[PDB]
Amino acid sequence: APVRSLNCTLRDSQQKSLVMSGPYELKALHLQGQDMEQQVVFSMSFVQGEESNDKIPVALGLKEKNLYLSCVLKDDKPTLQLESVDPKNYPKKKMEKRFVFNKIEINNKLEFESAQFPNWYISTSQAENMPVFLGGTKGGQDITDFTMQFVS
Repeated sequence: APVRSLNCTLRDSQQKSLVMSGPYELKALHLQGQDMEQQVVFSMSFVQGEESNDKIPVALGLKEKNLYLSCVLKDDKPTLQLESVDPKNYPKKKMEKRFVFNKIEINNKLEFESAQFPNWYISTSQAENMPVFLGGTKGGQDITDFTMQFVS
């Protein structure tokens, strides 16, 4: 049947919200009040891939945009990009590997590991207003844990 999707927001474990930073980048900042309308709403699709109780393969699209987070090599490194797609073909159950994240539940938070690049994670910096990036380090300065809020 169709692929199933949920609308959601993400916050990092320091409680920073995610916003657009130009057309193909996201940034994380501290947000509260009227400014919370600026946050990005995701359409999280539940996609084909290796699965376990606590490891669920998803794609992260921007709500009602033909834009997905994806993991590609850039100037030779796993990086996070926003990638355009053909809007008549997406989302789909069998998403290409660069679009797939393993959504991992650990200690009442979530981590999003690249299915394409094991042990690389959606990350934020401790500083305000810096890019969301694909980070090969857990337990350092880079923040790799999030909470999800389910949106109408």
